[PDB]
Amino acid sequence: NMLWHKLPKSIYFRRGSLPIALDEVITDGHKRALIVTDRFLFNNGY
Amino acid sequence: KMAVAESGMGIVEDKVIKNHFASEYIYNAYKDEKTCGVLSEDDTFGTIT
Repeated sequence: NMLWHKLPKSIYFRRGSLPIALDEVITDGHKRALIVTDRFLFNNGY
Repeated sequence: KMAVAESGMGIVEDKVIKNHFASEYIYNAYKDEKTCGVLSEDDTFGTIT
């Protein structure tokens, strides 16, 4: 038997962190996108 | 025609195709070049110019 410990590659976190990390996914080559969202979070400003 | 009678030099036929070249070259390149208010905006940390 053998146990493990797996996680993602990266967890950015602090107040004011969304517009700055997203700059990292356009300095690398990425041209096209797709989004998923609930219906309550589309008629409002999120 | 009013700068030839006083000054005393120059031909009237060449000061007409020089007054039209220095008044439309200067309205074909400096038309859209922002020099008022805000120029640019980079928002990795917050700066403006």
